[PDB]
Amino acid sequence: MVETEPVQGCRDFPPEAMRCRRHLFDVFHATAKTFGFEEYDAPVLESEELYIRKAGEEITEQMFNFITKGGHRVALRPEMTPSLARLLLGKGRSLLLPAKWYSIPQCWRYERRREHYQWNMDIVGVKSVSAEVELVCAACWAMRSLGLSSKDVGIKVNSRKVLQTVVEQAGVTSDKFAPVCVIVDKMEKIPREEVEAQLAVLGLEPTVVDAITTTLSLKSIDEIAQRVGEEHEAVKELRQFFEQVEAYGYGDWVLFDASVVRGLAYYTGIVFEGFDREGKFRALCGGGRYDNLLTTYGSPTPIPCAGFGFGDCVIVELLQEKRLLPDIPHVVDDVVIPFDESMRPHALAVLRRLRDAGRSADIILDKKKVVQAFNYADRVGAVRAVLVAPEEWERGEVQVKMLRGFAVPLDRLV
Amino acid sequence: MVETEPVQGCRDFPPEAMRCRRHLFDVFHATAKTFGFEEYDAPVLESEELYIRKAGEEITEQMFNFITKGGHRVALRPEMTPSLARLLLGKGRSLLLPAKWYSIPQCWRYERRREHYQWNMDIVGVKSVSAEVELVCAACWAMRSLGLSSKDVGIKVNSRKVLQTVVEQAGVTSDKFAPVCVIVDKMIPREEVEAQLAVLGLEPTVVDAITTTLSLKSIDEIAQRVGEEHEAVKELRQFFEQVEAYGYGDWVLFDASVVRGLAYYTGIVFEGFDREGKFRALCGGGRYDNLLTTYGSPTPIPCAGFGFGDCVIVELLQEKRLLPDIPHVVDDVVIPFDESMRPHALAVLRRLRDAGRSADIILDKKKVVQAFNYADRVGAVRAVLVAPEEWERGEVQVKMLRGFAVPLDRLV
Ligand SMILES: N[C@@H](Cc1c[nH]c[nH+]1)C(=O)O
Ligand SMILES: N[C@@H](Cc1c[nH]c[nH+]1)C(=O)O
Ligand SMILES: COc1cccnc1
Ligand SMILES: COc1cccnc1
Repeated sequence: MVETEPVQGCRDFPPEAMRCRRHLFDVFHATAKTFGFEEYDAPVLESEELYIRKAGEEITEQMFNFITKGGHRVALRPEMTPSLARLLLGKGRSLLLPAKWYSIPQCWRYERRREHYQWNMDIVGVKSVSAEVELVCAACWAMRSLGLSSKDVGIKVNSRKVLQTVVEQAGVTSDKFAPVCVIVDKMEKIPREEVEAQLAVLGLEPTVVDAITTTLSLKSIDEIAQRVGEEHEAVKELRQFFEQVEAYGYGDWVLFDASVVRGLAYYTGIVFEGFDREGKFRALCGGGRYDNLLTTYGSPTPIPCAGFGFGDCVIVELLQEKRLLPDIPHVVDDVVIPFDESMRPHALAVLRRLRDAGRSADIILDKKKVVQAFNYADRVGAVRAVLVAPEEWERGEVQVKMLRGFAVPLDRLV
Repeated sequence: MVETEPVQGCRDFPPEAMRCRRHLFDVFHATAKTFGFEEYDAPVLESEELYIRKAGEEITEQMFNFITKGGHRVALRPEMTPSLARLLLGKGRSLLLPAKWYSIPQCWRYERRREHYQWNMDIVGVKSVSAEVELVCAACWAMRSLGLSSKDVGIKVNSRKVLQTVVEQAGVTSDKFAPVCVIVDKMIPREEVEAQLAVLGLEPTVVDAITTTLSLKSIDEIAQRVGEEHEAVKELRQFFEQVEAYGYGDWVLFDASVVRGLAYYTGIVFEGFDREGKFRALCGGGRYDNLLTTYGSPTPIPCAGFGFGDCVIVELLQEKRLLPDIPHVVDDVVIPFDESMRPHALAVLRRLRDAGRSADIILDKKKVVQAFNYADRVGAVRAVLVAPEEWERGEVQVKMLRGFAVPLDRLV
């Protein structure tokens, strides 16, 4: 006997599990379409150089990389955003903006799960917070579509610009900002002593660290306004953002949280993450504005961007807890049953007709008695059994039985 | 500037190319559903041990394998069938049979394209040729659905059992049969193939009989050589009788040269081809009744299926002009008259989406005429201008793309 288990930290999807995954992806696709996003894809295998950002980020640290036989430094993508950027740069001026692109890539890591699917939604070429508004509303829409309400989940929202200023006022070179965010993102995962220590090695004195901590604890936008001024870009932008989400009708889903910075180096403005309101699960989704990324890759002109990722594992756990993932059995409209093998040719012609009309239909493939054929029909969740028997056939008819009997002319089947 | 091109032999799918791929996959999915197959998936990364069949097969020879940091021998799958088998074995007796499973995995190779998508359709637990009938009909259905007819394409059909007997009559141990098929599938010059069979260990007389039967042009001529009640004859006849009865007789034909390159096929094999002789095989498959036994199934489990790649079909469809660009479309584009109307425009956008419509809103600041140009560019069916005067009347202004006032409730 061979190894029946999948490779370590990778999931199989037999039909039952695949139906659950399809249920979820159908929502991702349908939400994208509802919101006017266009699908794209790129190779799971990308060049390693694409993820070397040197900011101590977790997803680049835990990158499932290797070397080809020809010596090229490649990686299974740990995220999609750099791929998106590559594609955008490749198009250059031929790309019409604004663009709204989405995908559902499998993404990888190595250290626990080594593999997940991550819905990515990104808006390209929009300077204003309307992009972040749309993105956050998309994420809410998807969760709404899976049966969740604003009682079950929320989206925490912040801007890194508040922190950008505090760092800049202390005198720390702007090069240190991305590392600072990556470290401060660790506040829940490790103790405050551990994070204070990490910022010390980065090269910031205790007074600068104190100001950082203080602003993360600020509980409202007014309290930000007091600290940095009402004219501060972050204040106007966050206000516009909440005003717009409120107007769209998702005010109950969103709130301000000054502790949210995200772990990625490249976010420059508004950032956000989804969470369950019971405090039981890790983040459901996460994203933000990243206006300089394409400039760092060498775009001759700055290109504003914003987007998010929405994983496939935490959401499912939440949905299972809330009892929103009942098994959906397999279904098919018709099961065609030859009375015996001599009727098979006739049964095949019926099967053809049924399928031609857009119905999903099986035919009993092996030899079996009608009662067993009917049992099989019930097992595959057939709505209807179509028995093709000799007496009825000579009258131009079949015998039909609803699952969930009597003669019917062949033309009236469809 | 960073490298904008993808990794060697891998494809990008920006929206235009992705639409084409979606058009194709929608057919694969819709065909599977029409035929009652159930979707499954498995990891692109599988254990290397799963593909070491030692028969000199091309897809195992060209396998994109590597070693993890922890030293485990893994591979990016070159095909799906072994994964399927693993999954089937894992279920064991809890698997209800017959089962009809399908998937659309990306599969890999290393040597030219390193990567393709391959629709897989497999029927499990059906002894009889009805499985192969259904599978072949599924493949025809898919091509029909893409706009192809039996004038454009066909499916060549054969059984390896004919060749199995010829080999067995010559006295060659049954262990040599799979290698023989893998070599004969290469029909490189005849001199090169004759040579390969010689090293496998068959004498010239045994090689001659093989060659002869591959050149036989009809089932009757098979019947003459091996007898009318040889399993292959009865089975092929049943197969054509059933495909004929289903209504796809014009799509299928017999070809004794078709054996396929995979070690594990035991019975009927088939491959799709364009009737102009311009392209490589469109799809390929067959019965493989012993595979699950070789993996250690305590009971033999009959199987049959095929793979249907995503590259050749597209080339064929492009030649036949059956892949026009499908522009992106959206039902509505909501246009704020100016920024002060944005909150109102957002409420309208909400309502439109609530009713199942696809809708954009103009995100950045722009004049109405430019907003309308953008609406046309994204292929909007309708522009909904949200302007102050109309709003005070409980209305918006609507213009069809492909103007006048409308009450807000009548938009949807
Ligand atoms: N790549 C981010 C999500 C994202 C998409 N776009 C912007 N951010 C992540 O993996 O967390
Ligand atoms: N695995 C085969 C196709 C197939 C699927 N099932 C049976 N045959 C191939 O790659 O050519
Ligand atoms: C970042 O890549 C991941 C994360 C979690 C699971 N699998 C892959
Ligand atoms: C078998 O793997 C393949 C085949 C063709 C193209 N790309 C990968």
